[PDB]
Amino acid sequence: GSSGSSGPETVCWGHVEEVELINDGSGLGFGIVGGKTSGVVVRTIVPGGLADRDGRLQTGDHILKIGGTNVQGMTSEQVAQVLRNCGNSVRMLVARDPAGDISVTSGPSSG
Repeated sequence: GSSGSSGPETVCWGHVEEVELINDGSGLGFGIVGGKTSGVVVRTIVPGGLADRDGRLQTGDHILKIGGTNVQGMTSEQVAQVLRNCGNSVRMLVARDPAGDISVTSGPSSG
């Protein structure tokens, strides 16, 4: 680890990509939601903002860590304060296409 000590997290996933967002006064541009009992999720990502423009982070992205923080295990409510403290530049580990994922199917007023 660059600073003090740190180690990478390898978990059964299909697509692991790191997203680095820099608060430009406006904000990250994405909400969080404590879906799973371990980790945080992205409720939504403000359109044409910071995350959107970048085109790196995607909605409902299982957040593994935050700027080197152990969130996986705590409640989002506690993470909300972590993002702020983290500072201007934030680096969270988002992953998608998890082993045995659930396929989404549409059906407006069907059946």
